[PDB]
Formats: sequence, C-alpha cells, structure tokens
Amino acid sequence: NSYNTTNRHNLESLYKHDSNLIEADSIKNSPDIVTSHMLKYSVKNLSVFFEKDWISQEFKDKEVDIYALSAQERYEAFGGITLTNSEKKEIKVPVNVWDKSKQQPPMFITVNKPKVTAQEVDIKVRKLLIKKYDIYNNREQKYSKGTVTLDLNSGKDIVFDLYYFGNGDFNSMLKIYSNNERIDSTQFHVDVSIS
Repeated sequence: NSYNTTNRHNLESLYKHDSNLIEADSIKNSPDIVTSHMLKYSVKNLSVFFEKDWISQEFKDKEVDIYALSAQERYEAFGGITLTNSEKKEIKVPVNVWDKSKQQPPMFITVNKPKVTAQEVDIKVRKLLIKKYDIYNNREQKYSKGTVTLDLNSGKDIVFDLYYFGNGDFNSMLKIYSNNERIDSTQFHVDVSIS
C-alpha cells in the first residue's frame, strides 16, 4: 500500500533534498551524438529524456532553463526544460490545500518563468507539503492518500498522485515528467488534497 516505509522514505528523499534537484539557467546542450529521445548537458553529465521524438528538436542548441529532479544512472532527468527567458518577474501560483477535509489558509509557491513545466510546479508543491504537513512521515504515518491538481484556465487538469512509487527506483518515479509538459504561469492554480 501507500504505507510501505521504504517507498515513502525514497519518494521523500527524492523531493526533500536539493542535492537531487538540478536547476540551471540559460544553459546550452553539448554538441554530442544523442538519440531522438534525448539531449545531454554539462551542469555533472546529464541525460534529459523526453517522451516524444519532437520535443528535443525544439531545444537543440538553444539556451534553455533546467529545473528537474535527477537520479544517478552519471545523471538522468526527465523533461524539466523550457527555453530561457529574460522576464524573470516573480509569479505567485496560488496553492489551495485541503488537509483532512479542512480547508487551509491560502498558500503559494513562486516561479519566475512566464512558462513553467508541470514538473517544476509539482516539485515545489511537494517540498511545501513535506515541510508543513510532513506527508511522507514514517513514524506516525498520518497521511497515505493525496493528489496535486494543476487546474488550468484552458479547461484541463494535470494530476499527480502524491503516493506513486513507480517500481521503487528514482527513474520510475520521475518518468512521469517525460512529457516535458509546460503551462502558462499565471493561467492556473494548484489544488492539493492530503488525508
């Protein structure tokens, strides 16, 4: 179940420690020989994998911003790439937490990219829930069910299960971001439900 101590401990470690996070700005890829589903960066060697073959052609040789979680293979990330942008103006994405039926005070996370990946949003939200609610705690294990829903104004929701452990490995838990899906920073808000 979602009470498996190791999976809760791994899922937490991945999202809790910044040592697992790769955040680089205005970086360009290495002119190496790669497949149709990847790109290589020098941030440590990074293999950024994408779901479809056309997603990489978009960033090839262009300066991009990276914000993705990684796992030692040296390292491999899934998506987390957006073309660089000068407009680094702060944006407060509204986060609405429902802690055990109870509505909580208005909370926010910040992004300074006009377009941010679904992954960057998820990561920042989980760091928030880990710190305030300690949703992956293995001592008391008060939480075991939860979701992170990005409610877009375009009539579409992007949901993340807070307790998806994949097959147990970091790459399995991160492959969910392979779509390198992006969204307009001021055109959505976040709804979190933890119980």
